[PDB]
Amino acid sequence: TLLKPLKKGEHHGQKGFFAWFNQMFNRNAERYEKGVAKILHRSLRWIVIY
Amino acid sequence: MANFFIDRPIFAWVLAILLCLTGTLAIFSLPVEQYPDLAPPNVRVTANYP
Amino acid sequence: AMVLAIGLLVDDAIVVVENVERIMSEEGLTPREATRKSMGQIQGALVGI
Amino acid sequence: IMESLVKQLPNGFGLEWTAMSYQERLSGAQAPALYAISLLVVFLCLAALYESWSVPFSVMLVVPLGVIGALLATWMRGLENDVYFQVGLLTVIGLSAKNAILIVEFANEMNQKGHDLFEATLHACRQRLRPILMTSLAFIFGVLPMAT
Repeated sequence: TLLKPLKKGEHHGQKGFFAWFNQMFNRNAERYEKGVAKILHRSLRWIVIY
Repeated sequence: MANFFIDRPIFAWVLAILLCLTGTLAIFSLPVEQYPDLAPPNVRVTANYP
Repeated sequence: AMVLAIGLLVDDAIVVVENVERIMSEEGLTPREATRKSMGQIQGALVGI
Repeated sequence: IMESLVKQLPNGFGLEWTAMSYQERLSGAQAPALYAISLLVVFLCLAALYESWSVPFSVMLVVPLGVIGALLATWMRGLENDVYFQVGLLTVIGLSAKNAILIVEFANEMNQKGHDLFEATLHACRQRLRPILMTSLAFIFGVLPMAT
């Protein structure tokens, strides 16, 4: 009920702070996804770290 | 509920293990006696008239 | 315990609201349909947590 | 040490701790038991939830990841392991368990549908990153005034 329909017209916030925050979060999420993929390379390293 | 646990043996095993653990913990803390408080309480009123 | 449990209790609400938001932002569903879909998705996860 | 001292005394004199010392002597040794029983209960609940004896081991391995941080924060500020600390540790264990639960349950469902293991876990992490960071930051700033 409270949630309005998606602000498709607004789309990206394009605020002084929010657009930059979204871009930062997206690129950091890509970096995180790459970092998780490194478990395929050598899981022994992080086992020893654990 | 029978058909539910037929496909989920792990759930039933967890429930059984939990019951066993609770019972085992209870046994080591349960008081032991011949009878419960079966004896009716007695109250004695004593007065002396020399 | 009240203060310490503030984050714990907002966890479930955040999960549900964020799931609805991402569902409607990606699938483009109506808010009611999006809420229904999100509840179907994460009904058991909240119970487990 | 005081018991050693009173032992050094001549015979016939003994000590009996009273009030706060008496109660402190009574308690304080129930911690490790609590932790062990709580961890066992959590493992059993996870086994019930995921219908496996393996997935809980995946979840239960993140308890140390929160315990180490809580211990490091406590020691760094020079605090002490006390009742408040213990309850904190239990809260940290619970939150770490929840954070693990989100990812592992989503990945388990994804691979159950038929997806590749790496693909399933990567997709689950990508989706659940925002809820995890959001909830965790909300909690951290929630207890931030307490720490300061």
